[PDB]
Amino acid sequence: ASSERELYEAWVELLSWMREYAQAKGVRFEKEADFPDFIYRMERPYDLPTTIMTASLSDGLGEPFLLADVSPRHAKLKRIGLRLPRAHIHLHAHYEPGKGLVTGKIPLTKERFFALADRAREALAFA
Amino acid sequence: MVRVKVNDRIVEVPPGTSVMDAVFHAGYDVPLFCSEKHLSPIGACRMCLVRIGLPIQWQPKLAASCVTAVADGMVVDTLSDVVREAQAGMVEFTLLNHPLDCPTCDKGGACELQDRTVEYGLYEKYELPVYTRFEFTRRHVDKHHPLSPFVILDRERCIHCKRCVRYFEEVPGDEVLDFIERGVHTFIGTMDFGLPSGFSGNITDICPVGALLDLTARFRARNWEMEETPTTCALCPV
Amino acid sequence: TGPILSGLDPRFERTLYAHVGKEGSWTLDYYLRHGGYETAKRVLKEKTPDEVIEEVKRSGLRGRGGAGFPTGLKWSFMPKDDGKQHYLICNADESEPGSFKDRYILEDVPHLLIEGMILAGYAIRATVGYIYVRGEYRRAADRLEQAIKEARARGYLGKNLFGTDFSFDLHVHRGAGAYICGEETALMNSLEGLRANPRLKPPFPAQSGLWGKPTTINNVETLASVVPIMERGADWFAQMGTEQSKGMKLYQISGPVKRPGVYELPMGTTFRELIYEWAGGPLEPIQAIIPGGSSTPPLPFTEEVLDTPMSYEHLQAKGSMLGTGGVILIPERVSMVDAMWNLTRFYAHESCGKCTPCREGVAGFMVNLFAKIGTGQGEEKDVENLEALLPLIEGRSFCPLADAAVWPVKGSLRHFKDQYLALAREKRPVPRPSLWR
Amino acid sequence: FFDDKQDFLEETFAKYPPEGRRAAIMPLLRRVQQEEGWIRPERIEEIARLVGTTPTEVMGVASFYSYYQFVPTGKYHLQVCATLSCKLAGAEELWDYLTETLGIGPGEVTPDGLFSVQKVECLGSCHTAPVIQVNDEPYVECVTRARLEALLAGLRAGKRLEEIELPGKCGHHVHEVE
Ligand SMILES: Cc1cc2nc3c(=O)[nH]c(=O)nc-3n(C[C@H](O)[C@H](O)[C@H](O)COP(=O)(O)O)c2cc1C
Ligand code: SF4
Ligand code: SF4
Ligand code: SF4
Ligand code: FES
Ligand code: FES
Ligand SMILES: [Ca+2]
Ligand SMILES: [Ca+2]
Repeated sequence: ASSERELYEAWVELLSWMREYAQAKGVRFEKEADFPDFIYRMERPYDLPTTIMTASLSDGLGEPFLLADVSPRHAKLKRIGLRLPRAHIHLHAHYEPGKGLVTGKIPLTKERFFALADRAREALAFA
Repeated sequence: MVRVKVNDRIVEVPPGTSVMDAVFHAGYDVPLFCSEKHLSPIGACRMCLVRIGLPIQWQPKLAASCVTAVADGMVVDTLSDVVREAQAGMVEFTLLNHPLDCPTCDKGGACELQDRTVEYGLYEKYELPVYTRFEFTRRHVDKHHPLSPFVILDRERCIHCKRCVRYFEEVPGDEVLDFIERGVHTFIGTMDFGLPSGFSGNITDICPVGALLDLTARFRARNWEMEETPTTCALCPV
Repeated sequence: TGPILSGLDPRFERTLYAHVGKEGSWTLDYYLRHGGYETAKRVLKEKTPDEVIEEVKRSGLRGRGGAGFPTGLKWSFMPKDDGKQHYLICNADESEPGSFKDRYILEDVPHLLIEGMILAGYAIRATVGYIYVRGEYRRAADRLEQAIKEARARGYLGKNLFGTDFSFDLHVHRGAGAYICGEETALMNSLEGLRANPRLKPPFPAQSGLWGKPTTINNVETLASVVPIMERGADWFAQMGTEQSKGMKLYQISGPVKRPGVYELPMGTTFRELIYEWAGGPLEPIQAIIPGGSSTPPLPFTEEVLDTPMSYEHLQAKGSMLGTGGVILIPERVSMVDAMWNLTRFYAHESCGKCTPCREGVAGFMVNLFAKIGTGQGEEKDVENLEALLPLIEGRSFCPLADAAVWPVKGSLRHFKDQYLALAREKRPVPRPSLWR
Repeated sequence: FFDDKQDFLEETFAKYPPEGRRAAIMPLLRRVQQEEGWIRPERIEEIARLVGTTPTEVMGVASFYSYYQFVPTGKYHLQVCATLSCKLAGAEELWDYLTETLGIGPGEVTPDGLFSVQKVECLGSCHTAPVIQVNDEPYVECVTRARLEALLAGLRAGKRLEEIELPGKCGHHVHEVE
């Protein structure tokens, strides 16, 4: 729908939370990659909130412990995704009108996220 | 020595020979991703498929030419539509989750994935041709993350040949790399951080793609742009 | 009566699950009080190793691991007298959806298993065996260990069995949840301490398995069936079943039926008999039934199907195949797509990641299709592709897992293509009926 | 960690040959789990030296399997079956409810700190569906909506699982539904 537009808007947010947690707890944030459908977009138009598509909260050695990404504008079955590497944990966040950002039925709030990030940082960071 | 007919060419070839090396020796070709000079063949990626007859009686399922041995009086078809159609698909699968970096990717025009993609991929059936069938979200992970000061690893690119990990346990004997989770999620990782062995640099030269790359020469020139000068290293006696 | 055993016959004698569920059935004493290791004894003392093979090759026993390979023949490949250590392995990694027969044989009558492996051990010159049990089978694990200790004590295991110069011990290795560990060649790597990848079979397990030594691998039910075969002649075994499916099979049925669970039955009894006589018939209307394992192509709920003999032949030439004999019924109230949506997402999650065709094919492409088409986000085109992917995979992977993910889909299209085009053509997701009380 | 219980290493290393020490990797990992709720990088570094190989090799091996967790798990880690057979028994509705209620995603752990969740595969007791395995022990079989609130409320009151009264009757290797 135009819920697509709202998803990316939320993905911008999810990123702002990441950058916050990053500088907050003293651990590295890194843009992993930008949307190809932007880089190789030419005269073609683009009205998406960012270029950033894959991001990570990495540790001292650089090894990521949180991985977030949203699906490119031209793709199908769009979802914004969380992945705790090395620990077989994958979260697929969708978007519902009026309710908000959800992982199924449960909302994904700045609180809940920050929680997930910590659990991972504390148990999964190498340095 | 053994009598083996490739397509239309017949060739003598020692007893414990690879059907693959049979084909190449006859002067033919097949998509080659996981096998490697000096490393244990395993039929991993499944590119070097062929068809085999052995009496003519046609084997029911296609074979991994890289791990099937030659036998006396063996026909090896590497041109049948059935075969091309299969390689075509296998290539499609390999490209299915890849990251779209080429112009920016340091693997330049010296990349086994590109070449075979162009070489065998996109099957000609017999209207507007379709370059890509898979319209879903690609696999996104870690990227441009240096394992040591000399090797920079890009997990996203990796195609899961076993070349690097396999090399490590075999040539140097220093297991400092190996796949992590399973399924579509597996990836190359380590827990021995410096990449200890004094022979790590070779994985850069084996890696079919741009995952394992020489960081010492990151982003200098594209691979054709370089002026190659064959010579001898004289740092030590070997 | 007159001729051949094929179901609810009166001359049918329960063997394997005979004591299952009976109070205190695992005690070493409960096994001996019912004619315990007395069969193991006879065989070791009298019959030669080779002779016991021939009695099993003669019996017509086929791998109850779902495989279906002639187990007499299988042992016939083990090296003669070469002096290498030989290993026997029990594939108790029972983890193929809808299949739960091996669980209770471990949980309740382990000594039956032990006696079986003793025979089988002697049969192939294996001085040592391992049992790989899935790490979810807590009870079975606890029970096996116990029984192996009891038996180790009173001298049914180890040093020098029955005064006869053959020795045999068992060790139990718990897995940790990964369907793939059930592929014989994968099992060895998992247990051996490596990542659970299946191996290059050009160099076979029979001449190089566990740590390089000639090993053989049989399923719980197979090794347990060896006990009654050595007891009452191979001829007793053979008086049961079809022309190529000899013996008694532990069939298990699950899903919306009155009383699900395991039912010992003679190979060949009809689906109808199982679904109705023992299980007490469905509680819903049914549309299809997955005959063997999950890895078996579904069949429609027709009369001619219900009246089909559950055998390694009658199911064969009927499109499907008898896996672990673990039937699953599927109600019209749930979409056939929703069902495969699930099964494949299973194989997708359960893939090891060695093959392009499987790692990317099934776990990447395939599963996603179902998602699209099963949220009514699909078009007619999607179906056609899912259709096309199949033959690109089925043929060539490294291990049969991919085959297992494509068959039941392939099969589902063959009998329900319309059900797929429906949710597509009408942009309707799969139905979500209320299914639990 | 294993410096403590030397009698355990001794015994398990014994189950396998002198050359295949690697075999012990699985059972060692196993213990660290049932003891600490999850496996720490340190444990792997240890198990590595212990079993005679590299930390990398042991990592690869451990991250392969589903049971081992690598982030902290609650006291009671509910693993829910999701495979077909349990689906037709309501397995999804249960997972929706169990999650919706506890408010936890798979990665997370309940605020009170005693409940983690995780979907698993067919646990080989389809006839008694839907099925939940709790920690490393016996299946809480036939989780009806009612039965579930009972298994929940029971653990929530500290009651050791192996003796919680579960409303209703549920069979062994054959099961009657009414
Ligand atoms: C991919 C794959 C998965 C398997 N999973 C299981 C399993 O979970 N349980 C089982 O008993 N056998 C499983 N098997 C069957 C093994 O190959 C089997 O145990 C072996 O062939 C049995 O020997 P038998 O049939 O003579 O008893 C699986 C086989 C394959 C190829
Ligand atoms: S590894 Fe090769 S195909 Fe992939 S982006 Fe790099 S240059 Fe292109
Ligand atoms: S990093 Fe390269 S050499 Fe290693 S598995 Fe990936 S593609 Fe193969
Ligand atoms: S078919 Fe799948 S599970 Fe089997 S070896 Fe290949 S990738 Fe692994
Ligand atoms: S090269 Fe033979 S399959 Fe990879
Ligand atoms: S499907 Fe849940 S136990 Fe088999
Ligand atoms: Ca990094
Ligand atoms: Ca001691």
